[PDB]
Amino acid sequence: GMNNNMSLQDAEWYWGDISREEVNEKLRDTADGTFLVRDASTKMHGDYTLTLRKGGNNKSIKIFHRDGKYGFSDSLTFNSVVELINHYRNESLAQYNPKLDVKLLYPVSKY
Amino acid sequence: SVDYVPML
Repeated sequence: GMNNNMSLQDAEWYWGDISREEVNEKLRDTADGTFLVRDASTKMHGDYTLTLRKGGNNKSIKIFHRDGKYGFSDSLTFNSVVELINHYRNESLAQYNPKLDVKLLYPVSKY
Repeated sequence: SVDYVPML
């Protein structure tokens, strides 16, 4: 989703065709750290926001195609907004800054 | 709060 290559906002499960009531139908009663790719509309139409819900603080999360930069950056240089986030999905995102306190459970891939 | 919070 920027030049002809396609992997960050649209990676493996990263779809964005799920809105407010249809995301809630398989979400916030069970959800304690499940991360899944939600359609927005606010600054016109926002197709690639990501949404994880923790049952308590239920709170969405922005992507962006390849803009974040996390890894050993000399010969192969790193540019990924998920690589900074995935380090703290390995443990607890409240030790980052966002008050979620969650590990990776399971993505809702194509509903 | 189930809509939109743009974190990155």
